[PDB]
Amino acid sequence: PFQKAAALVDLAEDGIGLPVEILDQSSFSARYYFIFTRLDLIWSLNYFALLFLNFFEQPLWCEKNPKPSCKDRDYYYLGELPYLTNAESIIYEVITLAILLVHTFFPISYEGSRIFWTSRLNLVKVACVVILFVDVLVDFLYFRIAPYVRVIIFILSIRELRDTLVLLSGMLGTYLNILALWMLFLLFASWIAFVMFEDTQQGLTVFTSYGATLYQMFILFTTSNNPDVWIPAYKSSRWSSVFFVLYVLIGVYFVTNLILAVVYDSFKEQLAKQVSGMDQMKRRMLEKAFGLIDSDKNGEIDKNQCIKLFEQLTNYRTLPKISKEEFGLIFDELDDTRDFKINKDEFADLCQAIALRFQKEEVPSLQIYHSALSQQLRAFVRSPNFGYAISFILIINFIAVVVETTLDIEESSAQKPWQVAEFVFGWIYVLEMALKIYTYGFENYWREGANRFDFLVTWVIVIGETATFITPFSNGEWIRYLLLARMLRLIRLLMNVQRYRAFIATFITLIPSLMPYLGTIFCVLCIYCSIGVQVFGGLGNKKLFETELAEDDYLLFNFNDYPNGMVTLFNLLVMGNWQVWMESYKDLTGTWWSITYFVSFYVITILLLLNLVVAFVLEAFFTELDLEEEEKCQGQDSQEKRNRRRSAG
Amino acid sequence: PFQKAAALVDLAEDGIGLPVEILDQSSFSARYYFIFTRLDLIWSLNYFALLFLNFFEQPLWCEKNPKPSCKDRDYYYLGELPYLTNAESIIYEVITLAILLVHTFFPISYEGSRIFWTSRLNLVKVACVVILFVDVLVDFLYFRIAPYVRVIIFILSIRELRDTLVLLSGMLGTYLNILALWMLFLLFASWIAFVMFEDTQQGLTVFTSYGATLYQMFILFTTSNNPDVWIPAYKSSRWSSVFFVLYVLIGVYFVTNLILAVVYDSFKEQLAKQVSGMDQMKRRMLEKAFGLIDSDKNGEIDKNQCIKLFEQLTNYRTLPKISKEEFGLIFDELDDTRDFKINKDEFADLCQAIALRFQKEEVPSLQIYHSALSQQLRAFVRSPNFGYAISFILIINFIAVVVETTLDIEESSAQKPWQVAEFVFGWIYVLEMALKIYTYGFENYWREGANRFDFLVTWVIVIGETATFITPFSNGEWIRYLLLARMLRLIRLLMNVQRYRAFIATFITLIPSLMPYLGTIFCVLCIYCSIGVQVFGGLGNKKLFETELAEDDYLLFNFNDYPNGMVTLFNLLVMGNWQVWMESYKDLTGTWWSITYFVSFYVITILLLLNLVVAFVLEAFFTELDLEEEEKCQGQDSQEKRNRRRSAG
Ligand SMILES: COc1ccc([C@H]2N[C@H](C(=O)O)Cc3c2[nH]c2ccccc32)cc1CN1CCN(c2ccccc2F)CC1
Ligand SMILES: COc1ccc([C@H]2N[C@H](C(=O)O)Cc3c2[nH]c2ccccc32)cc1CN1CCN(c2ccccc2F)CC1
Ligand SMILES: CCCCCCCCCCCCCCCC(=O)O
Ligand SMILES: CCCCCCCCCCCCCCCC(=O)O
Ligand SMILES: [Ca+2]
Ligand SMILES: [Ca+2]
Ligand SMILES: [Ca+2]
Ligand SMILES: [Ca+2]
Ligand SMILES: [Ca+2]
Ligand SMILES: [Ca+2]
Ligand SMILES: [Ca+2]
Ligand SMILES: [Ca+2]
Ligand SMILES: [Ca+2]
Ligand SMILES: [Ca+2]
Ligand SMILES: [Ca+2]
Ligand SMILES: [Ca+2]
Ligand SMILES: [Ca+2]
Ligand SMILES: [Ca+2]
Repeated sequence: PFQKAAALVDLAEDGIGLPVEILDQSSFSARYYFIFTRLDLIWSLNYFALLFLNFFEQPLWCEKNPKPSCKDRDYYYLGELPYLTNAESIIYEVITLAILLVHTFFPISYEGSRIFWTSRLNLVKVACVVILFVDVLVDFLYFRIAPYVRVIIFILSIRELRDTLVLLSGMLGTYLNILALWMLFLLFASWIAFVMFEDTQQGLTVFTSYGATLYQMFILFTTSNNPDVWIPAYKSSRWSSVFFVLYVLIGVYFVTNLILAVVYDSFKEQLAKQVSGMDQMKRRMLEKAFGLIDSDKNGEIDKNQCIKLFEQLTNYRTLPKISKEEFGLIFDELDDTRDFKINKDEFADLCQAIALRFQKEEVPSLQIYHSALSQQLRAFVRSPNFGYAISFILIINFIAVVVETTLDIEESSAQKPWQVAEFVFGWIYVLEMALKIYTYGFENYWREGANRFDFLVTWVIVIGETATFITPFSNGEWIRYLLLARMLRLIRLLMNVQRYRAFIATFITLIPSLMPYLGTIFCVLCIYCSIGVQVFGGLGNKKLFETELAEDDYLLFNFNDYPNGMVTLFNLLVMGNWQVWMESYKDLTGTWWSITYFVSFYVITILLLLNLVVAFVLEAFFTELDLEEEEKCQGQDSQEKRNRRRSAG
Repeated sequence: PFQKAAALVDLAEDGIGLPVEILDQSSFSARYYFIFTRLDLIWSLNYFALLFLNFFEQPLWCEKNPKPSCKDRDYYYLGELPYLTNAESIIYEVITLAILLVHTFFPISYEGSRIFWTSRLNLVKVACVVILFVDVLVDFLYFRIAPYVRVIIFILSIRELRDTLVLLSGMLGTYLNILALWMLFLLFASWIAFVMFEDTQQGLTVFTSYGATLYQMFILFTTSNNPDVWIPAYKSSRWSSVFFVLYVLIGVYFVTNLILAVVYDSFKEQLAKQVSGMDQMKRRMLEKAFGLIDSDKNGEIDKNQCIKLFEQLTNYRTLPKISKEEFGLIFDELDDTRDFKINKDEFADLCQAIALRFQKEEVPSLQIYHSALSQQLRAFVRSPNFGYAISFILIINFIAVVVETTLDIEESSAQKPWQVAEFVFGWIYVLEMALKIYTYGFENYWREGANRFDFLVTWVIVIGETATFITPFSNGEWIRYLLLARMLRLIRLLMNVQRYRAFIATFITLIPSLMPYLGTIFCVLCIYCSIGVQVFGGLGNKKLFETELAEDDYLLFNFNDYPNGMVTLFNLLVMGNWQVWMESYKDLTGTWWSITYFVSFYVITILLLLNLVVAFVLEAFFTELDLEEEEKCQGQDSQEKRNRRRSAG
């Protein structure tokens, strides 16, 4: 099943779909080289599952500080998740590690042996593998850097995280220098403030002076402690504030902003680099296909040679036109010349143009079946009235749900009937899922993102129903009222309003695209939390806990547990009342060096990654602006002054 | 002193300097129409003083709540500034109002009577004047909206604030709609969270439910109360956090960012509008001058006609070249044609080109004096070695100062000698001021910004010396160690490092340019504070003060006084622990409507003006990037494909 022309057409569709591989030749459908990656996909879904669960091993992982004394699994030094036993832990560690290993050495399948070993990615991946396994054996017989290779093996296990990392690296160098200037602002400012308030009342806050005045000026840099840090000085003199305002201003509006400007520039650049490299890589496939078609090597393809290529592209991928004797006729009209030679570089541009205009990916097959009985249903499902029907069923679902919930707030028993109706609503959706997938096929249905999401939500509902009914309100209310979110697609309605089209459109294109960078910033938290659990086992818990933190101890109710540490790290990441974690923990250890963690976290994530995501969101929104602006034709683009099309048919 | 050609040349220099006036003709230097605005400048400096002091009347203004009972000018309901008496207040109110009035009706001088009255600006300005005066009389005989016209009269008293306001207005419309979408996010989110936690423990925080759950979700939108707001829920269930993270995320990284994106777009647009209009206005002057030169009206200027114009431009404004018989020769070389006709539109482009290249503003005169004795000094001052000498004197000043201060921190009496030396240092600077101004002239010296700043700082030092010595350490230490800032120009040194050139250059171009927008956001605070003093006279002060605020009462140590209210408003503007002011004051009045102030302040300044200043800083930095990039030639720009210069001489 490997037509000669056919190899080429499909490959064109790979260029447009943009799939990535780098194998220079497959000897005679798949052929020897393709079949490996070809069967890698099925393993790729399960692989997905394996890296997610493998990765979640760390939260359910049992803590290291509990293994010694004293009170075992008490609420003292508080925790909240299931934890895990090493007997129950190791079976899973070994399953994840074995399956993982299969996955890591599967590439040699489609790669040269010495090629797989020589590649830096495979050597590093396999290295983390080796560390993981050695530590799993050691663990079996009887634990410090075992999780780190969990998150590190995970970060490069998925490409989209990987290339995001790479994007960071390029802007990292410049980021460091700008950090140097920032640090000179902090040093100098701390100095002048401290010297200003040495013989004054704020000697108590400046008691440690520059070592501490630098600390306080640093937190004031965040504004997290704005009124509180200089309140003794302000009490001493109303004019003292004139400094801090002056200091806060410059710190926040002048410095902290153009920092972001730096990150915006570096990021924008690196993204240009990344998409351009992406373009060379896609063109690699395109030129590959063409080169296959061009047997003679002259660098051009005959009319008779390219006609077939259009035939299998038109039939196989996209709906363009119908070949004819008049085929030849069209060739005569364009130039009234008779060579019929299209270049290697020209053919690619042709195919991309076919992608934007002629392209529109036809269904794959799906049967050994008859079209009649289903055939009724199919045309009726694709009808617009059908979509109207689902719209109205979700509107009627919204009113239904509002009523059920409001009945819970009212507490009347009348909430029960409507709630059962909500379950019936759920069924409609499963039907919609089953019919829709039956009507378009699984591959098309999965092509659109909203349908993938819908599918998965629906299935959360179904498993919720089996569990809920086999298992026997709060048992059901909580589980099913949330999934009202499947009514969320109704928001695309607002795009019809001209004002809100850029906001909702940018938000919807933003929900997936922001995901690589959000995951990037999330792993950072995983590593940081592995660090935290190791370094802060306690909390002097009994005198030092109450002295360290009051209101904050209400906040410092966490960081002795990995989930605890994840949510606490979130609190730091949003930067709300963050310093209480920094100062309190500082005196739980007693050494200022502890604070480095927190100043290491700030710079890496608050001054780098979050600023980055700002740049990403603004850049995406602006792209949207230019797109909608382009749809109403303007900013006319040709090759320099004008294009040499020479008139149409 | 009004040469016919000369009127035109100088006007060209107005185009390049960009001064603004709109008078269509001055009948036969100044002439009838120019002389008015011409003598407006001297009055413009004093006017400056008058709007600043007039404006500062509000802080020194005596409060309205103290006028009734009870305890008069106690520390109870605390205050800290001088306040003012109505006998001492009214003399100044009337002086400011009279001088101001002279200023407001001075334009008819250069304007048509019905023209001045018809202009919207003059009618509004004069209207605020009339309100001010009426209230000053009423005040004399014996107070609510009198200050508002102080800040409003001030905002349009200076152009740069005015056009910034105008810039805001254009983006204001769109800003409102985006605010609508934001408000639907707040409403919907508050709903779903509240329904989620109605039958749960966080019923106490959700006790008032949507009225209050909307409030809490709103503050969580700011992250100002992140850990604290949902701590009871998190205590009830660790999984509760899964909501807030999900909520916080979307609120901060998705929504709050693209809000800024909106402000960035609207602002960038409005700035394009403003600078383009600026360009039409400048070209108005250019075309005016040319039209004057072109007596025949054909629309072009003869060689003999334009030669004179170049002669008085070269002599009067900038150093270009020397006219010759070969003058004619150059004309023959360009085109080997003999018409010598340059168009109205062409002449303008010519003049702008002369600005960038040939232009370089020669000293104005300054004498009835002899050049000999000063003439030594002058060439020596302009020498580069002289600047090196000041550089080294400021370096030696930095070490000197570090030593004095460190002696204060050490507390040794040895701090005294060095400190006296610092005073001698100050004198060097006054010399540098006096010599420099003598060597370049006051107008050139004032042309460069660093020299204006230096001048003023130096003078703070001199008045400090007269006051300090006539008046008799802390008396001197505080007053003179600060002015070490005149050593701050040493930072331009870092621009020599390639990395830091964009940061320091963007920061230095940013210090003045950010000033219009900072002033804009500052007046907002003046109005808001006039509102605050009126609406919050008390603080039930005695039970309600201690109940309302603890730590916060340490923060709610203010807002009963105008200066107090200004610094407190600053604390809100930086958004650090802001909600304590909102909630506490809310129960000092007891009505939720109070909170509107604080939600009115947030949206107007935190979601609009500050986001704006972000846009401004990033945009400025990017402009810098493109400028330095342009200096190393790239991105070659011509009129479309190529320019028709036709070769040089
Ligand atoms: C490296 O050790 C120094 C060099 C200079 C200073 C400043 N102290 C001087 C003083 O006592 O007055 C004035 C001055 C300083 N820095 C300046 C820069 C320019 C001009 C004046 C100064 C402080 C230090 C000590 N610092 C260095 C940084 N430290 C530190 C660094 C990383 C993590 C945690 C930390 F605590 C804390 C202690
Ligand atoms: C105008 O009065 C309303 C309309 C709708 C609601 C929400 N309450 C509903 C409920 O009780 O469950 C659900 C729901 C709401 N809003 C929605 C939007 C879409 C879908 C569901 C909802 C609340 C209110 C009352 N709100 C309106 C706004 N209020 C307010 C406005 C400005 C300043 C100060 C304020 F306190 C506070 C009280
Ligand atoms: C580079 C200049 C920065 C300084 C900014 C000026 C701030 C004004 C300082 C006034 C504080 C007076 C302190 C007196 C304390 C007291 O009276 O006990
Ligand atoms: C649109 C979906 C939003 C919902 C996000 C999911 C958050 C998980 C909710 C779990 C909270 C469980 C509350 C139980 C309280 C208790 O046990 O007393
Ligand atoms: Ca295939
Ligand atoms: Ca283990
Ligand atoms: Ca001391
Ligand atoms: Ca002192
Ligand atoms: Ca060929
Ligand atoms: Ca033709
Ligand atoms: Ca917490
Ligand atoms: Ca003049
Ligand atoms: Ca008054
Ligand atoms: Ca209730
Ligand atoms: Ca319930
Ligand atoms: Ca003429
Ligand atoms: Ca020539
Ligand atoms: Ca305060």
